[PDB]
Amino acid sequence: VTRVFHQLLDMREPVFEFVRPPPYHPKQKRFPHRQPLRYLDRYRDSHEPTYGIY
Amino acid sequence: EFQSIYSLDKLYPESRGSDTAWRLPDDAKQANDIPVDRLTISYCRSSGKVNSKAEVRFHLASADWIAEPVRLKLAVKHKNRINRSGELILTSECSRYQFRNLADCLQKLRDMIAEASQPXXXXXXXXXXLRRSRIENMNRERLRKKRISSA
Repeated sequence: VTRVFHQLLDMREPVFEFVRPPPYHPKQKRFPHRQPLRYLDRYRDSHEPTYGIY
Repeated sequence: EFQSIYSLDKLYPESRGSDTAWRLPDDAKQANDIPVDRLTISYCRSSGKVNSKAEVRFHLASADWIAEPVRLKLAVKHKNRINRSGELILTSECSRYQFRNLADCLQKLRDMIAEASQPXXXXXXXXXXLRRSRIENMNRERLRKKRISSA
């Protein structure tokens, strides 16, 4: 196929993937009651510390 | 100009003078793996999750710092990430500090160069993901197996 797209059609070759919708999490609540510690990590934005004013 | 019995010249008598700590041993590493000056390094900075894309480009046929066997076998296993301009394209994502992204791309590069340069690699095949592929391959092989001269 790679030989085709370049030689015949003078075009870059498209590559597609498979995306499955991000797992549904209930609204986060201020005092999650009776939840494991790792609850905090479900609403994690990205993994990196952020020292805000520091 | 003060000194203590614990000072750095007394602890380590061999290397004392100020210039000794700052010398550059360029001869100790003479191979200069990945001569960065000849790479095109692009940064896509996106923000929303924060993801800084690291891009890495070089021409495979035109890159001299890799030997010919390395040149040709890195163009085989990796043909999926090769570009029509002859470019080998590396992608990094995870860190939002572009430093680590560069490090990841340079690392993937060193791993492809290492795995290619080592001739003893048997590229071990897993039967778990490819079993269905081997079955479907054999099964289309039984149809291809019809023997008549055509065209």
